Amino acid sequence: GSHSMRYFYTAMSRPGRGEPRFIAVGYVDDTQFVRFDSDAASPRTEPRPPWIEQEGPEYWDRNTQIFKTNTQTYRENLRIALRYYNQSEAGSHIIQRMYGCDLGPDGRLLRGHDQSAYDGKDYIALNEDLSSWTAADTAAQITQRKWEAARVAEQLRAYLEGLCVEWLRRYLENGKETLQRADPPKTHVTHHPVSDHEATLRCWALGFYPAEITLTWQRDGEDQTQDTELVETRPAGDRTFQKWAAVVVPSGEEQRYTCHVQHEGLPKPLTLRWEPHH
Amino acid sequence: TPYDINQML
Amino acid sequence: IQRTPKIQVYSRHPAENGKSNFLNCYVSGFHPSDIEVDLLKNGERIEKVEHSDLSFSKDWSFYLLYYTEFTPTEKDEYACRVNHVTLSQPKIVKWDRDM
Repeated sequence: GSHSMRYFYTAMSRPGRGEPRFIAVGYVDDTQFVRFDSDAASPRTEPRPPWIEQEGPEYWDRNTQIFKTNTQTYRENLRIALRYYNQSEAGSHIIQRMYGCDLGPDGRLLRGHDQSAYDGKDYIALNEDLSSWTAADTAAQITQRKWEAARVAEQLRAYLEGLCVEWLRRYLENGKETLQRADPPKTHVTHHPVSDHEATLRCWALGFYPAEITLTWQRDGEDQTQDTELVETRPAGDRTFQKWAAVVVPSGEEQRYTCHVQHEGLPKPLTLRWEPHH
Repeated sequence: TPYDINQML
Repeated sequence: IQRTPKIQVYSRHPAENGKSNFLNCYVSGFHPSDIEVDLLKNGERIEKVEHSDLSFSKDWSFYLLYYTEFTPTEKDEYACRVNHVTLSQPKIVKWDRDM
């Protein structure tokens, strides 16, 4: 259905242990496809999915040259960031940047994105209009006016509206078999006693791609939102994901419970129940 | 492919 | 500021004593990025263990996947040991077949 391309930058300072480290990873939905680490012997951008390997040499140089330059820039930004917050040159700090475009289920730009963070807290974010900024504090306002004064938002709108979509669509075509294929989850309910009066029903979802999924337990048709322990969706390692939902039911009442699954890989939402095989 | 704008704080 | 890692020890495929698999340890929701994760086989540490390239979620917290090719058995125990700045001491999570 819908698709997105996202680049994630992380710059970490480590005083007394060398220069700050810069890593850049690129994604198309939940599939990683590029990586760059300034901490690698001979740092260059590397392929992380089958479909990007066909890209020519000039593509890899264009990429590497950008990320090498970004390594130097984010090193300066980490120093600047100390001034802005009156911080010592002894602490370790992190700057993170998230950016990219969303493609509407047709193929035109649905919305652009570009946020920055300082030590895990929002700093500056490009607004949805791709023309203005939202600075989180007085330090970020310094950055805002520097950006406004240099019309950065302009260059970004052009990337998010042009090149970002062009390439995403290009990657989407080349990686058709996987990028444009949804693998529904395999489902089943397990049962583990926990007392003579209560037992745990656990609904599983495995083998699915993309990561987005919804699991719910209903008792007599009522959602058990506040009673369902849900684990965070995790990666299996084969590109697919796993997730489960559990609820502790009273013994003899397991049939009043249903588990509901919704995934873009399923034509209709699934309902399951415990299947005690006789 | 990534962007090429000036990201100086 | 500082967030402690969430930890999940599990296998890529459903566990069959005798059949080869992949032991996974997924650490997420932590900040800062420095983290030390070890896969344990009956207390001692597995040598060849790989991991994903660093990345973070929309709330800025990091996540990484640590995996090792393994082959479950009736007796053998497996666990994941994680150390992060937020931790008073290294947290160990025993692999459970039903989780």
